[PDB]
Amino acid sequence: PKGCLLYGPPGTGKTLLARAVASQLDCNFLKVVSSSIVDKYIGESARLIREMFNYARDHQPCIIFMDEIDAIGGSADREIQRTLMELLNQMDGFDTLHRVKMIMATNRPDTLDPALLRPGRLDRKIHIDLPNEQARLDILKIHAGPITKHGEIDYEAIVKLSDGFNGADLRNVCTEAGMFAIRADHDFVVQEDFMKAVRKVADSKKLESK
Amino acid sequence: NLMVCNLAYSGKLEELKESILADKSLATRTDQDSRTALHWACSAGHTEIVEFLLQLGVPVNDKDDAGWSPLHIAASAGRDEIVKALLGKGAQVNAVNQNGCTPLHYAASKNRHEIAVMLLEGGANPDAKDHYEATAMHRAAAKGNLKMIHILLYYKASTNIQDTEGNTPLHLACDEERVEEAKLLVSQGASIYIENKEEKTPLQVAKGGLGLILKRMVEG
Amino acid sequence: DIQKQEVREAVELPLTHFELYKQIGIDPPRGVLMYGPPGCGKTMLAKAVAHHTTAAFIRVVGSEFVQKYLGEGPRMVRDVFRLAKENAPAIIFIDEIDAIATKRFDAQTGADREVQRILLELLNQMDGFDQNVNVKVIMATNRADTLDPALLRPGRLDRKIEFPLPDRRQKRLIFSTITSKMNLSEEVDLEDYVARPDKISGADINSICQESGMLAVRENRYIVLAKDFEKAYKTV
Repeated sequence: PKGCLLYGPPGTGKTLLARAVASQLDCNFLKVVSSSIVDKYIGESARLIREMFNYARDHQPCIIFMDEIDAIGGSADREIQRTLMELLNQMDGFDTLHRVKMIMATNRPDTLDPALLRPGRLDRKIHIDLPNEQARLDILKIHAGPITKHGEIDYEAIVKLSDGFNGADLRNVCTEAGMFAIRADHDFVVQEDFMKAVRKVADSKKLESK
Repeated sequence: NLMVCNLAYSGKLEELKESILADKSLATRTDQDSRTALHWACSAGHTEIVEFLLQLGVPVNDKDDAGWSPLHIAASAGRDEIVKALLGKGAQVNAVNQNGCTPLHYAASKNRHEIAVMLLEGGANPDAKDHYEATAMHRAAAKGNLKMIHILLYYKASTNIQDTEGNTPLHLACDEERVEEAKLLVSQGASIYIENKEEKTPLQVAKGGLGLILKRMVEG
Repeated sequence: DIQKQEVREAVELPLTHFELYKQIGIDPPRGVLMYGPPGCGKTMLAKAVAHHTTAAFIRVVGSEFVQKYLGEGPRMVRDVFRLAKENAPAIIFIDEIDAIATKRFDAQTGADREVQRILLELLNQMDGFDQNVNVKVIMATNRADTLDPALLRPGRLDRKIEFPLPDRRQKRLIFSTITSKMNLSEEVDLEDYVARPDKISGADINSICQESGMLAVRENRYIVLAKDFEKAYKTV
């Protein structure tokens, strides 16, 4: 697969996974701006996309991130569609693509150019959805690692009482409860602050989850 | 990009006629270029298709996003029967496109004699001007079509139209070094004393002493 | 058209390939100078000469012998001139003499003076090789200020062809030769797109047509139109 699609319609969570592996090694770095198309000056950004992605072709290993690609999923949109034609004629272009890689991220899978949603170019797609009682438990068990806890351990009320979220909101809320545990400056961390603080702060993230 | 582009471009007769007789939406389908099956059918040179469309009474005043009517475009194609059907319906012979060029400039550009006789016969302006202030004798006399100039002489076409720079058809004939055409236009009333914004008479615009024999054609 | 007409009359008439010139001497000249203030020009002309005359063409850049060995010049006039007079009459495209025709005095960057002393070497060689040789060396430029009176001596550059700014002839016929191969539309019109370049100056009209092909290969439109011609005019 030479392309992936990451749409977390509830909240987010793709940026900490792409940030997990990419922050781990990523083997390289290359970033494409979501607003790299407005082009106040003359509309000659095509040669600079050929230059940038030509440098990506110059590097044998390469991973390219395109975060928030729903902004260009709509002469305002004319040059946007010109950069989209650069995407078409540079992914399906003429180059040895046996080693390059790229990852495209978005927010909502509704305005993602169903003409671009044609398979072949976007080979991979992973929908991050409501709690399946497995992924939230796994991500909770791996986020509970670096944080310290007491002997009393509970997870059913944390997976059950936190809905509509992912590992990103669970990371910010669990680490928020940990910051309440450092606001209690004790030598242990009982999960009472996790139940009440993850409950209330998670409800605040449900209020401001827009 | 739509279906009527490949059916009206790649040569579909019975599939397009069945597409019209089956659903009028395909017959009245417009694309992002603001074009119908008449524009693409005239682009591919479809005779019977535009005879069926004009037979049913397709609106000929349909223009694109710039203002290009099928008479300007199909008259810019230089097709005989297409212009015979368009003028048979009686389209706007003096409509303005994006640049203002009337279909007379397009009938004179392609050296189409019958299209010029049939456009100028239906009431087209023999001396209409575009946004560039130039008429069909600037370009028809500049390209080198002597018979087009003669059939413009049949319709009493003027020879001293001022261009946006100030040039005349004699300036666009001396700049192109059309000897017989400049001698004809001068022998018809082309003033060799008109000056453009360059402050140069047609005697100085021509090369090789051609303004001296044009002046000889003026005094004699 | 007129430029290729004067070059053609000045090249194919002396190169009629008859042995009778050797008896009474080489009367007609062999060097032709050109002009053109578009994008360095002098390329599609030799391309049309390559289409018409299906022969050899020594395609070299104007800055090809600037190697620090300084021997590439004598090796190219020796080997190339000997394969021209020995193998077949060719057209040696020694273009862009403006960068190597500037005066230089200081010995620090005096490499241009050394290669103009090589230009003196072959300048005397071509005088010693005025008889019994089937050679045709063309040499053009695009500047009339950095020239020297040594090159302008009669018998070396006997033609001085000028180039107009609009030059509507090569524009109309270059539109005909670019529309004779590539696709076209019925809406495509050349009236204001060859009249406007007479009012406003520009270059590389063929490359502007290729830019219109770039704006037409977008696959959003099936046939190129005039909006990419005028848009290509205002952009480039």
